[PDB]
Amino acid sequence: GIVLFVDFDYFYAQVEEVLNPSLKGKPVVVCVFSGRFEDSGAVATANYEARKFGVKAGIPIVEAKKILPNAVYLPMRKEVYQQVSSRIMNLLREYSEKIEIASIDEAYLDISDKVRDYREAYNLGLEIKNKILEKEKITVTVGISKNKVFAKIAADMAKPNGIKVIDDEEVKRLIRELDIADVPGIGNITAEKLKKLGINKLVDTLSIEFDKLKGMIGEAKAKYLISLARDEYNEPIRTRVRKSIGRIVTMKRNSRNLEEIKPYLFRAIEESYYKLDKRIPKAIHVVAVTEDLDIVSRGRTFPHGISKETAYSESVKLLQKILEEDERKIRRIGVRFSKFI
DNA sequence: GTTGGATGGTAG
DNA sequence: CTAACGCTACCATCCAACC
Ligand SMILES: Nc1nc2c(ncn2[C@H]2C[C@H](O)[C@@H](COP(=O)(O)OP(=O)(O)OP(=O)(O)O)O2)c(=O)[nH]1
Ligand SMILES: [Ca+2]
Ligand SMILES: [Ca+2]
Ligand SMILES: [Ca+2]
Repeated sequence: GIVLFVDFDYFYAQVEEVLNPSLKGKPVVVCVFSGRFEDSGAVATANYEARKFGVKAGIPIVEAKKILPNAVYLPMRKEVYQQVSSRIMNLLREYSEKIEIASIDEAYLDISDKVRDYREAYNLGLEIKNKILEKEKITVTVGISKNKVFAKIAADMAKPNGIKVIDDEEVKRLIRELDIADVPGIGNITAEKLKKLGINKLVDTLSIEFDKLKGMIGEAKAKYLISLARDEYNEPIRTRVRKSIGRIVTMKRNSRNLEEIKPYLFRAIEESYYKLDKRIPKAIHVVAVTEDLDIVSRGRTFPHGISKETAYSESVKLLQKILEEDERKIRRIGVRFSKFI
């Protein structure tokens, strides 16, 4: 069938531009301030103006402020971005009811029965692009191909404010030419390990004997690269169900003291149980980011769903568990709920 | 020798 | 305080329980 992929352009940043258009065309940086000191924290994202000077997601707000001291630094308003996202995802639903909301900013439509060929798909893509640009002022990039992965790849090639169709014949061309690093699911750690095996594109995966591919990346990514490269890979647009909900916050200073940390842990619990919204988790994990940025987690699965009261007292037992079992001072603390009924 | 649970890594 | 927030899917690993 034919998959159409939407990825909203510089999302949090753009939304801020829609809310304050006197920002458009000059560098905008959306940050998560951590409160540890003046301008501590990270950059959630940045518009392309900012992005031209290396201000991207994940870098400290202070590294960015040295590069672009005069840029606009805006604190992250996820509540707001989520509202816009929700509305756009709802727009998308009126184009195909076979939707998979993949993330806050991306979604896959299976348009197979709304269009006859890729050319009709492209026009639909333009229809969708305008409709969003008209109803939400957000530019997005559309990637259309035979399936999820490739449609995502097309979007990655056209962004920002782009549209790429990757026809059955174009698919084949990329397998041989696309950098494996650009394959969805292939990050730096996997890229590195694949380059260690002479694997640069997809192609060289069909070259390498399966046996030593899983013997570097595990069974899953191995199957994944191959089905992609053999032009099989069908994965259907399945309606997303949220499997875990969590919240994790940053402390004013690293601490090992149970009492200093609790208020942070509870803040997260409260936030999490709120985001849960009618969902009853049977599992809770307290997650701690150490001083050296290792992420550790202690958790517990219950025979039956967890009440907020249970969450509270178990989280503490779990934080105790982390504190006794891990030497390091904790920097960030939070909780995550899974296994909903 | 699967399925579930706890914990950690990877990636987007 | 001294730079590194936030989220969630899926997978890997280990091991204990177990049909
Ligand atoms: N707090 C935080 N938010 C992030 C981070 N990475 C991404 N996000 C949020 C902000 C982004 O606007 C949003 C969508 O992620 P994308 O990967 O699609 O990047 P973005 O849309 O900003 O650029 P776009 O034109 O596709 O490239 O997700 C991160 O490291 N931290
Ligand atoms: Ca995206
Ligand atoms: Ca995006
Ligand atoms: Ca990559």
